[PDB]
Amino acid sequence: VAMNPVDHPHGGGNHQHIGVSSCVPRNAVPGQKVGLIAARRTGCSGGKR
Amino acid sequence: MGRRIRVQRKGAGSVFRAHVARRLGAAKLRANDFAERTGSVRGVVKAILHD
Amino acid sequence: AKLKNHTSKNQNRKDHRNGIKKPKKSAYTSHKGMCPKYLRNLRRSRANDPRQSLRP
Amino acid sequence: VTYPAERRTFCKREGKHTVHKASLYKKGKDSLLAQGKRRYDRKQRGFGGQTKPIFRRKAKTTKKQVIRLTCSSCKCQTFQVLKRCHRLEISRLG
RNA sequence: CGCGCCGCGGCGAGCCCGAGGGCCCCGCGGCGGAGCGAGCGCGAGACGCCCCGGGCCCGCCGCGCCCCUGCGGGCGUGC
RNA sequence: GCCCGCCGCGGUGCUGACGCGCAGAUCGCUCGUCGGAGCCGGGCAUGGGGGCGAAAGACUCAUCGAACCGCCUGGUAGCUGGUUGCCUCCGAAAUGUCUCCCAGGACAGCCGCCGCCCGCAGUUGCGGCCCGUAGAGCGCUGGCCGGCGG
RNA sequence: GUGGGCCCCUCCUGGUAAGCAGGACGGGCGAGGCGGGACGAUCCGGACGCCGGGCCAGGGUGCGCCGCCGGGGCCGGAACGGCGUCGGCCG
RNA sequence: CGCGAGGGCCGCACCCGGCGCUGGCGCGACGUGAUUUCUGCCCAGUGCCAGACCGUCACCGUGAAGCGAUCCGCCGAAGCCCUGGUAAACGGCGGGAGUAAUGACUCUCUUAAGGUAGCCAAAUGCCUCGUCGGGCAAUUUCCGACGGCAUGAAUGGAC
RNA sequence: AAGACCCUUUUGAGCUUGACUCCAGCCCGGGCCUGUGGGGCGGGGCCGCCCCGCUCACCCGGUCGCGCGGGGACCCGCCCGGGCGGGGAGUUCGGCUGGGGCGGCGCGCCUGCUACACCGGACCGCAGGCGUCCCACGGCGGGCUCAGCGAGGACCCUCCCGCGGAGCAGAAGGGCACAAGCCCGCCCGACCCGCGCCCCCCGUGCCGGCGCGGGCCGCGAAAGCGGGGCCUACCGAUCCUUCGCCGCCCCGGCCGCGGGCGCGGAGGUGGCAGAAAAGUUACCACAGGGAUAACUGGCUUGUGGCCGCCGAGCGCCCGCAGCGACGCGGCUUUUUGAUCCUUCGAUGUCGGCUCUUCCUACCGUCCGCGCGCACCGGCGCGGAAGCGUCGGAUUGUUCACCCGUUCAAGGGAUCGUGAGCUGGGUUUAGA
RNA sequence: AGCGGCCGCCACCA
Ligand SMILES: [K+]
Ligand SMILES: [K+]
Ligand SMILES: [K+]
Ligand SMILES: [K+]
Ligand SMILES: [K+]
Ligand SMILES: [K+]
Ligand SMILES: [K+]
Ligand SMILES: [K+]
Ligand SMILES: [K+]
Ligand SMILES: [K+]
Ligand SMILES: [K+]
Ligand SMILES: [K+]
Ligand SMILES: [K+]
Ligand SMILES: [K+]
Ligand SMILES: [K+]
Ligand SMILES: [K+]
Ligand SMILES: [K+]
Ligand SMILES: [K+]
Ligand SMILES: [K+]
Ligand SMILES: [K+]
Ligand SMILES: [K+]
Ligand SMILES: [K+]
Ligand SMILES: [K+]
Ligand SMILES: [K+]
Ligand SMILES: [K+]
Ligand SMILES: [K+]
Ligand SMILES: [K+]
Ligand SMILES: [K+]
Ligand SMILES: [K+]
Ligand SMILES: [K+]
Ligand SMILES: [K+]
Ligand SMILES: [K+]
Ligand SMILES: [K+]
Ligand SMILES: [K+]
Ligand SMILES: [K+]
Ligand SMILES: [K+]
Ligand SMILES: [K+]
Ligand SMILES: [K+]
Ligand SMILES: [K+]
Ligand SMILES: [K+]
Ligand SMILES: [K+]
Ligand SMILES: [K+]
Ligand SMILES: [K+]
Ligand SMILES: [K+]
Ligand SMILES: [K+]
Ligand SMILES: [K+]
Ligand SMILES: [K+]
Ligand SMILES: [K+]
Ligand SMILES: [K+]
Ligand SMILES: [K+]
Ligand SMILES: [K+]
Ligand SMILES: [K+]
Ligand SMILES: [K+]
Ligand SMILES: [K+]
Ligand SMILES: [K+]
Ligand SMILES: [K+]
Ligand SMILES: [K+]
Ligand SMILES: [K+]
Ligand SMILES: [K+]
Ligand SMILES: [K+]
Ligand SMILES: [K+]
Ligand SMILES: [K+]
Ligand SMILES: [K+]
Ligand SMILES: [K+]
Ligand SMILES: [K+]
Ligand SMILES: [K+]
Ligand SMILES: [K+]
Ligand SMILES: [K+]
Ligand SMILES: [K+]
Ligand SMILES: [K+]
Ligand SMILES: [K+]
Ligand SMILES: [K+]
Ligand SMILES: [K+]
Ligand SMILES: [K+]
Ligand SMILES: [Mg+2]
Ligand SMILES: [Mg+2]
Ligand SMILES: [Mg+2]
Ligand SMILES: [Mg+2]
Ligand SMILES: [Mg+2]
Ligand SMILES: [Mg+2]
Ligand SMILES: [Mg+2]
Ligand SMILES: [Mg+2]
Ligand SMILES: [Mg+2]
Ligand SMILES: [Mg+2]
Ligand SMILES: [Mg+2]
Ligand SMILES: [Mg+2]
Ligand SMILES: [Mg+2]
Ligand SMILES: [Mg+2]
Ligand SMILES: [Mg+2]
Ligand SMILES: [Mg+2]
Ligand SMILES: [Mg+2]
Ligand SMILES: [Mg+2]
Ligand SMILES: [Mg+2]
Ligand SMILES: [Mg+2]
Ligand SMILES: [Mg+2]
Ligand SMILES: [Mg+2]
Ligand SMILES: [Mg+2]
Ligand SMILES: [Mg+2]
Ligand SMILES: [Mg+2]
Ligand SMILES: [Mg+2]
Ligand SMILES: [Mg+2]
Ligand SMILES: [Mg+2]
Repeated sequence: VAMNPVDHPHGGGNHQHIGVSSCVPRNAVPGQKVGLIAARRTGCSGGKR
Repeated sequence: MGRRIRVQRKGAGSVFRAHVARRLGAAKLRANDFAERTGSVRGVVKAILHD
Repeated sequence: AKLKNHTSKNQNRKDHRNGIKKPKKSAYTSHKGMCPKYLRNLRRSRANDPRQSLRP
Repeated sequence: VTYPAERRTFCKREGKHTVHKASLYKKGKDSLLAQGKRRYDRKQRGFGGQTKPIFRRKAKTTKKQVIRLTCSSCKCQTFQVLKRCHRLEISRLG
């Protein structure tokens, strides 16, 4: 997010922000597969095992 | 519509290759052979070193 | 951005400059649009008139 | 909107007025061996995408329905085009 | 280089230094001569200094009537 | 990856000098840092829609929101500039219709030239038909002050 | 070739209006020399080969600056004020 | 957040390569940004994921017809559809009327949920030089308070 | 320095994405590569699936081939098929317009008015309408007369007069009475084949209408009338597709399928004489444009500002000391608009500081008059531009607001003044 | 326009 849009798909904007969801699918192509790749779930919650 | 991103540039190598100078070598078990495969073989620890 | 839309300022003079023409002398007698039954009868009468006919 | 089930009008095959039965005309399905379709398929082979225009900017909310009139005595077909309208039905009396 | 129109030269129901072969000699096409019809195909005389119009003839589309070799021939009517 | 401070490395303010310069980025005073993610030299590696980037679209030999060199290439322009002697005879348009048309065109008009052929008029008078404007008016469609008599 | 026009006189439309914008018959500048309107593309006359003489349109005739005398009177801009001066109408 | 090597992410025209002389205290992809004290509600939308084969959805294959070209049926992988999970994924987090000068109370329309703890005319407040206190002879600046055109919780909140 | 702002050009480029049209890559299925055996399930009367041994193809390890393994007919590779796919590629992103944009749609048609009595005549002029609706709401014949007013009749009926004051689908204008309206009867001219004219107009097309020659019909005793619904609006090329008549061709022949062709309708282009099409640029552009905005100047003066006329009232009385409502007439260019004449191969664009000169619509001082002028102090008018109109707190501020003093008018000069300065504001590139 | 039951999924030269 600190870059320009030419350098990265998170780049640009008048505020630093990603813009879309950062969960990307498993079959995304090289150049697209940034952020969280094929996440079953996200966030920080307790109670796993 | 862009340039190649940082993760795309690391695969070619160049400045992204491992710094292997002054490494002691690859760490491995002893190769299985006749004598170990049928009995036991003896070694002595000569040094303990930082890699 | 905007230009003029319309005038007829010089047009009557342009219309007059070569004179006002008249249509040809034979358009007053064109058969076009007359009754075909009348035109048929005309052709028959002249065709059978020995003083008017042009049959060989 | 309402059209008679049956009508008496001219027939060419016999050359006189007879009784005809009404029905609705509908465009049949496209053949694969018509010459323009053959030309289109051959032009669309290969790389390069769409080779002909695709019409988008659509205005009319109505087509002109046409009535098939089938002659009773001899089975000669005739067609009548109607003015544009939104609903149409033929009467049911044979 | 191609297309249209105009002028002039030669010859004229004809015209023509293709290429080629022996500033001279010989030299095919082609275009013009008949059109119309999608096509099967059929196929022009009757008049006129010139021009314009009228009339009639040929083809395409239609329709009376007669016949021989026949969905073929003849003769007519109409836009 | 402590503090003052020299060389070094950097480059804050004077919005100082200079700004036809000493100089296609320099000079003076002031200023940041100075044992560390510190500074310097040589060799080597990464090549153009590619590299490299503690990220400014920065840097890649005074060239970078895509280097430089030769060719394709005398690239296309309804757009701006220019377009070289004399006399004589004629002489416009800036309008209608259509156009991804509105700084451009095609057809028509207006003009030139070349012709060819054998009554007429941008006028008055006389005769016949047509028009609904100025004025006038409140019958028609609408609007509007009041006074009598039942 | 042209398909950006503009102005005047009369007649209009929108606008508080405009040297504003949009239309109409006729004329002009454009593409019209010369004189006059001090000065101006379009107003008033007159529209053009090179000269000599004459007549004169429009405007004018104290000096600059070509050209005059005689006669009869008087002595940018609104509503609204004036016993300034000269002339009238009604009582 | 992904991955136990027959793997994962990346290079690369092809052959062949980097991480890797590596092995989960590792490697790779992302966001926030020392400490202290905290980090509320929403899975309706978009995104991601796994569990079942309902509908749809290729070629191949196969049946019936046909002189044949071919026409019509059947069959049915992944995907979508369906069933669930997930916000330190992207993001979102309220109106009218009364009621002891206010409004603890109430009735009502309504959302996926209706902004919690905090903070503020703030480098975020239009109105606006907001109102009150401090300071000055005098202050559109400044500080302290009060409460939102359009404050607010790893878009990290407060200190 | 051929404006970098702004606009136009059928001139670009960087970036984005739910623009349009695609490509690598990856996922998935069958087939070939590809052996040698054993089994289960189902269907149709041989076919389709599924499973699991072995090793010999093919593939992976260890070893200096020093006394060894693991997978396996599956994987890979190749052919064809389907899905994901701004990671990447190419291209597009209407027009008119008192600048552009937001808005609107005189962009294809219709009525009345503008429009100045033949025809024609402009505007993002005025008041409006159209993309439909009806086998009857149509054709013909016959009969009838509508809206109503007045007068009558137990708690709809009758007469009389009745120029249309009703009705005729929907805007407006026009038209119509033994009808063009209403009711009844029968019908389908809301048909077929072939021509011409009118409107618009370049005398091209398209919508719409009108006049004919020949078939076949409807109603009517008959003369007649009829190609919809009284008239003026209600709609669509080439190429392609589809359907219907009668035929012709498939070029070495013949036959059957199939294909093509001549005529006519339908599927549609409303941006309506008819491309297949989304954004952003504060990183930037190119050719041009004063044909066109942002700043001076010019015309105008609504708005701002200033000055007159009248005289309902106020002023204890008393219209005019001082005031002055309802109205009416002017001036100025120090406000802001309106417009687009000059300037886009460039006229440095806010304020302050510094310095000079000008105006008078005069605030203090000077000379006169007036008062609801006793004095003091105020107020009103005429002449008058010589001198004076200041120091500070907050704000870039012009402005404003307060404190203080000898108590403190208003303006102009390219909104005076950047090769005089300054650079706080506005006004590129970072955040 | 195509299958299935207002809905899904699929398709597109005047
Ligand atoms: K972003
Ligand atoms: K891009
Ligand atoms: K790229
Ligand atoms: K790239
Ligand atoms: K890329
Ligand atoms: K790169
Ligand atoms: K065809
Ligand atoms: K293609
Ligand atoms: K010759
Ligand atoms: K023919
Ligand atoms: K130093
Ligand atoms: K600096
Ligand atoms: K100095
Ligand atoms: K220096
Ligand atoms: K130190
Ligand atoms: K590299
Ligand atoms: K390199
Ligand atoms: K490049
Ligand atoms: K290059
Ligand atoms: K070169
Ligand atoms: K080359
Ligand atoms: K080039
Ligand atoms: K061009
Ligand atoms: K150009
Ligand atoms: K030039
Ligand atoms: K058009
Ligand atoms: K265009
Ligand atoms: K034009
Ligand atoms: K143009
Ligand atoms: K031309
Ligand atoms: K009246
Ligand atoms: K106005
Ligand atoms: K002239
Ligand atoms: K002239
Ligand atoms: K007088
Ligand atoms: K996050
Ligand atoms: K971190
Ligand atoms: K603590
Ligand atoms: K914290
Ligand atoms: K949700
Ligand atoms: K859910
Ligand atoms: K969800
Ligand atoms: K709160
Ligand atoms: K504060
Ligand atoms: K928020
Ligand atoms: K220029
Ligand atoms: K420019
Ligand atoms: K420019
Ligand atoms: K502009
Ligand atoms: K520009
Ligand atoms: K251009
Ligand atoms: K362009
Ligand atoms: K660019
Ligand atoms: K672009
Ligand atoms: K660029
Ligand atoms: K893509
Ligand atoms: K583009
Ligand atoms: K014409
Ligand atoms: K019409
Ligand atoms: K007829
Ligand atoms: K067509
Ligand atoms: K075409
Ligand atoms: K057809
Ligand atoms: K230029
Ligand atoms: K221009
Ligand atoms: K110009
Ligand atoms: K001009
Ligand atoms: K004025
Ligand atoms: K201008
Ligand atoms: K101007
Ligand atoms: K300029
Ligand atoms: K200047
Ligand atoms: K100049
Ligand atoms: K004075
Ligand atoms: Mg940045
Ligand atoms: Mg991108
Ligand atoms: Mg003429
Ligand atoms: Mg029949
Ligand atoms: Mg230190
Ligand atoms: Mg230090
Ligand atoms: Mg050239
Ligand atoms: Mg060039
Ligand atoms: Mg002449
Ligand atoms: Mg013009
Ligand atoms: Mg078009
Ligand atoms: Mg003008
Ligand atoms: Mg003069
Ligand atoms: Mg003299
Ligand atoms: Mg951060
Ligand atoms: Mg925030
Ligand atoms: Mg330039
Ligand atoms: Mg254009
Ligand atoms: Mg471009
Ligand atoms: Mg435009
Ligand atoms: Mg009619
Ligand atoms: Mg900036
Ligand atoms: Mg101008
Ligand atoms: Mg005024
Ligand atoms: Mg202009
Ligand atoms: Mg200059
Ligand atoms: Mg200057
Ligand atoms: Mg300067």
